[PDB]
Amino acid sequence: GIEFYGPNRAKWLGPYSENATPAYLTGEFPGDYGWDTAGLSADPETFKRYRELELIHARWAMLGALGCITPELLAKSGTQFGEAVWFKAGAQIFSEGGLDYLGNPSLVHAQNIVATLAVQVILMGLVEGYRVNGGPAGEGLDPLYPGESFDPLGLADDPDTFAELKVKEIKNGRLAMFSMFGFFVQAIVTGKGPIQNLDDHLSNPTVNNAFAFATKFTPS
Amino acid sequence: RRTVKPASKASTPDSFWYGPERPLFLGAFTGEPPSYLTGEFPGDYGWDTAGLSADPETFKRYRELELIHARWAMLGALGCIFPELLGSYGVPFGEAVWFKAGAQIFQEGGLDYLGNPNLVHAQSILAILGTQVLLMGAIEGYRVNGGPLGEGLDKLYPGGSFDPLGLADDPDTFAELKVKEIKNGRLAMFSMFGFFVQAIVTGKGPLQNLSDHLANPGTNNAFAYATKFTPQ
Amino acid sequence: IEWYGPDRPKFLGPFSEGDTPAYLTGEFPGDYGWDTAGLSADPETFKRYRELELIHARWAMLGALGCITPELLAKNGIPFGEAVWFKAGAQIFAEGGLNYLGNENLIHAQSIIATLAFQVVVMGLAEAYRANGGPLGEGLDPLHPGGAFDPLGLADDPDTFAELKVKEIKNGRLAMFSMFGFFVQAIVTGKGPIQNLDDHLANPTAVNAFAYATKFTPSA
Ligand code: CHL
Ligand code: CHL
Ligand code: CLA
Ligand code: CLA
Ligand code: CLA
Ligand SMILES: CC1=C[C@H](O)CC(C)(C)[C@H]1/C=C/C(C)=C/C=C/C(C)=C/C=C/C=C(C)/C=C/C=C(C)/C=C/C1=C(C)C[C@H](O)CC1(C)C
Ligand SMILES: CC1=C[C@H](O)CC(C)(C)[C@H]1/C=C/C(C)=C/C=C/C(C)=C/C=C/C=C(C)/C=C/C=C(C)/C=C/C1=C(C)C[C@H](O)CC1(C)C
Ligand SMILES: CC1=C[C@H](O)CC(C)(C)[C@H]1/C=C/C(C)=C/C=C/C(C)=C/C=C/C=C(C)/C=C/C=C(C)/C=C/C1=C(C)C[C@H](O)CC1(C)C
Ligand SMILES: CC1=C[C@H](O)CC(C)(C)[C@H]1/C=C/C(C)=C/C=C/C(C)=C/C=C/C=C(C)/C=C/C=C(C)/C=C/C1=C(C)C[C@H](O)CC1(C)C
Repeated sequence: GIEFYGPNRAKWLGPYSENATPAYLTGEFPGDYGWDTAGLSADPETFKRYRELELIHARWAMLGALGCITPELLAKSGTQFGEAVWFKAGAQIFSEGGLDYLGNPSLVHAQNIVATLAVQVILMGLVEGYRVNGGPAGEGLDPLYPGESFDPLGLADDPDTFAELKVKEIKNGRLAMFSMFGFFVQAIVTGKGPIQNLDDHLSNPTVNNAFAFATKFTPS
Repeated sequence: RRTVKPASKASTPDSFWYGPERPLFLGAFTGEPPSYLTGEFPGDYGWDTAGLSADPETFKRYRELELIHARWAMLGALGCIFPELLGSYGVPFGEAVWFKAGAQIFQEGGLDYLGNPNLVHAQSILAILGTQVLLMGAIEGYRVNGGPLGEGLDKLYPGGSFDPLGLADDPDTFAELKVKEIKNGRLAMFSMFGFFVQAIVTGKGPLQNLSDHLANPGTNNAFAYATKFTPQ
Repeated sequence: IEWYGPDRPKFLGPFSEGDTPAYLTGEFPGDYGWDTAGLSADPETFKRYRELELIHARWAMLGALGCITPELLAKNGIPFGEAVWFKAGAQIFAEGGLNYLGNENLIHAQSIIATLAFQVVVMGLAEAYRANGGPLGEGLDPLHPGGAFDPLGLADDPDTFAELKVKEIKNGRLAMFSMFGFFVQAIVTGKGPIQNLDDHLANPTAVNAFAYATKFTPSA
């Protein structure tokens, strides 16, 4: 009996959410569980800007979640990675052979981080400005769901499929954002990769959990 | 030499930083700015991608915060650069670098202005703090609510005794100097954020950071301190 | 003294006639006219922020009392394996676990995982009931429900209600300020609040915060 829209949509506190919802959180936008306890989206325009921020953070966090897990899964699958862990995958530029992509010394073989950053900043500024106001791939489209070249497969030509895939997108993205915050905090706390953290939690679940690192940041 | 004719014919041929045809923060990639950033206020490049100032009164309070932070940050940039700059010339400060100059009050001979014992010669920390909080509260409440140097003046650009040389009598020059102020101040705020960050990661003075950079720019950049905050 | 209306006490005292926003009517408790950042221009964001303020206030009052009590009782003579508040959580990893008042047969908690499970389940239950009601209260105020939360009945008169509201929010702002102080000066000092007061009373001009001022300098 699931809706994901309208007044009787799924909400953030489940059955205890009928008086927990602001009047402006109409069941119009994907992922609207009624979670605005802080009232930060009371203005529809601030609400629109926050929805854009949420969706872009969601997509970037999904790409980043896949990019953190994949090298470690492949390194535990056997391929050579000079530094497989994600929070030192950036320090491969300062090694002797530079940042090899999949361990092959003749795939990319990057030696200078400043030129890497220059080409990244150039390309990224170009594409983010095109994302803002359009360009070669869409002069006048939606700021969030442009389509028309970002749908080479054509999944969302029906409004109902469009809506349900919107909800799926934003929810996989909230999941990935939560998991990326976890990556950050537990890399700082543990100092090991996410896959190795799961391996250690499966080794000894009652022992090697986050509480084993609880007295780590005490001033003393 | 010719006499320049009045602005009845020329009300706004110089309004380059205001109005709808104003520079924006992404140039031609900005599209059109939000409906509330219409180009009446200085430094309006249409940057509200978070919508935090969608309400007009919150936008006013944020303009106040931004301009006061900008002035304080300009003073702070000049005050962190000047003592170190003159300490590279032979003026014997206790600690010319800014994030160590506060502890000069714990020296043997106290905090000497320009490293001169016959100058201020402060020996206590909490007399400094008490005097400072007294006078700063007085003048910040004055900035808030009138005072000896102006009562019914503007909140951000009061003038009067704060425009002694009269550089804001011309409204065109005033509208241009406001943009100059806010831009120099945003630059100084960015540069004070840089001061903080590249003091934390480096621990040297900013002018010494520049000396190190121009010693070998390909080596002495911020990526040389990228692995310092690694977990364990 | 009024605490309400246009000529209420304000946060800059005599300096405060021209700074107050037009939306900060003297209607709500603790309204000293302090919105320099304009974060509560919208009445709905203002309501959500008032709820956040009052809940943070009550939680900070309970926490202030919970950090002061065990140390007082600790020098008062009572054994406290770890009396200091910012390591009172690490008692679970001791040999005898977390014993409440030093008695081995009061609580004797050995598992932090089950403690946290307990806590999450009924904190979620209670906070959802706080949001939208439940066994104590349906349709009451989100902030001052009363009924079952006034077994003594202090606030049946509107004037007593208003003055106790102001007293509540001000003791709560005091406790929030003191809790921020607890946090920052535990990180800076590494000792308890009561021991910090003892050291400040032992030597007020030497043992103050400025003695720990050069502690966080980078020096590299
Ligand atoms: C009726 C039971 C029920 C309860 C109690 C909750 C509770 C929650 N849901 Mg919800 N849900 C419930 C039913 C349902 N939810 C959902 C669907 C969702 C979604 C999609 C989401 C939620 C989210 C949330 C959270 C929002 C509030 C928050 O941020 O916590 C704030 C309070 C805490 C985080 C306290 C944590 C407890 C713990 C004691 C903290 C530990 C303390 C540390 C040791 C201190 C830190 C130390 C420092 C110094 C380093 C909250 C945990 C959101 C979420 O995941 O946010 C996290 C969210 O995105 N729910 C559905 C499907 C329709 C439900 C159906 O019944
Ligand atoms: C007329 C004199 C008068 C002055 C100057 C003030 C000033 C203040 N009152 Mg107010 N009051 C005054 C009269 C009255 N007040 C009140 C009732 C209240 C209340 C209930 C409250 C205030 C608060 C405040 C503060 C709000 C502004 C702020 O947040 O500071 C911002 C500026 C600072 C904090 C500067 C601090 C100075 C110091 C130099 C900082 C040290 C620098 C560090 C070394 C740098 C840090 C290093 C880093 C890197 C770690 C401010 C200190 C609020 C408060 O307590 O907030 C804190 C508050 O809740 N007042 C009453 C009763 C009606 C008054 C009657 O006359
Ligand atoms: C769904 C995402 C997700 C997943 C699968 C994991 C999984 C894991 N985390 Mg990570 N973590 C996450 C989110 C996640 N975390 C987030 C959002 C944060 C920030 C608060 C952290 C912060 C964090 C730290 C600091 C540490 C871990 C650690 C761990 C491992 C041990 C489990 C533990 O200590 O729990 C800790 C979990 C949290 C602190 C918060 C996550 C909240 C979960 C998803 C909801 C509760 C689900 C749970 C099964 C039901 C309640 C259990 C009950 C006892 C309360 C395990 C591999 C530890 C590790 O490396 O061990 C090897 C460790 O040191 N995590
Ligand atoms: C306009 C302000 C300004 C200026 C002039 C400088 C200047 C400098 N900084 Mg500082 N910095 C700034 C802002 C500024 N920074 C800000 C806002 C931050 C916080 C993000 C930092 C954080 C920072 C760190 C952590 C470090 C420096 C360092 C340096 C020095 C080496 C340059 C470097 O490593 O770049 C690093 C630059 C950044 C991290 C961000 C600033 C970006 C600039 C201002 C905009 C782009 C302009 C630039 C020329 C183009 C770069 C793109 C290029 C790849 C094509 C140099 C003296 C390093 C140093 O001391 O070396 C000896 C160092 O360790 N800075
Ligand atoms: C009302 C609440 C309260 C109380 C009673 C105390 C009391 C104390 N604090 Mg704590 N503190 C507080 C709030 C409070 N603090 C807050 C809000 C912060 C965060 C900014 C701190 C941060 C802090 C640190 C980092 C340290 C202390 C320390 C201390 C002790 C020495 C005093 C000192 O160095 O002052 C420092 C006070 C502050 C930094 C801010 C508090 C602002 C007060 C309440 C307002 C000014 C009142 C004052 C009497 C009048 C002005 C004095 C004039 C010289 C300017 C003393 C037991 C030191 C300690 O442990 O010594 C044993 C220490 O290292 N405190
Ligand atoms: C809703 C609500 C409600 C109420 O009202 C209020 C409040 C509470 C406020 C709210 C909440 C909010 C929240 C919670 C938020 C969160 C966020 C996040 C987490 C994000 C992330 C986010 C995240 C993200 C982006 C991520 C990203 C990622 C990436 C890029 C990655 C990258 C990378 C990788 C691959 C790895 C390698 O080696 C390198 C690098 C380079 C590193
Ligand atoms: C626009 C926008 C838009 C969208 O919508 C959203 C967003 C993005 C959010 C936004 C952004 C924002 C930003 C970026 C901000 C920033 C800020 C800063 C940086 C500040 C600084 C700021 C800064 C500042 C004040 C500074 C100041 C300074 C000072 C006082 C100084 C002092 C001093 C000195 C002299 C030195 C000595 O020896 C000591 C001391 C004592 C230390
Ligand atoms: C009102 C009035 C009135 C009457 O009528 C007239 C008069 C008297 C004239 C007036 C007054 C005025 C004034 C006082 C002014 C001031 C200004 C300033 C201080 C600025 C700054 C300004 C400032 C600024 C821009 C700043 C900037 C900064 C920067 C770039 C930085 C860079 C850097 C860094 C980061 C670090 C590294 O490693 C190095 C370097 C490379 C060094
Ligand atoms: C008004 C205004 C105005 C303008 O406009 C803007 C601005 C400036 C933004 C604003 C301001 C604001 C502020 C200042 C805020 C603050 C806050 C706080 C401080 C909080 C605390 C807060 C605090 C709190 C909650 C606290 C809590 C506590 C607790 C739970 C406790 C717990 C505990 C204890 C018992 C101890 C043991 O061992 C353990 C534990 C577990 C640890």
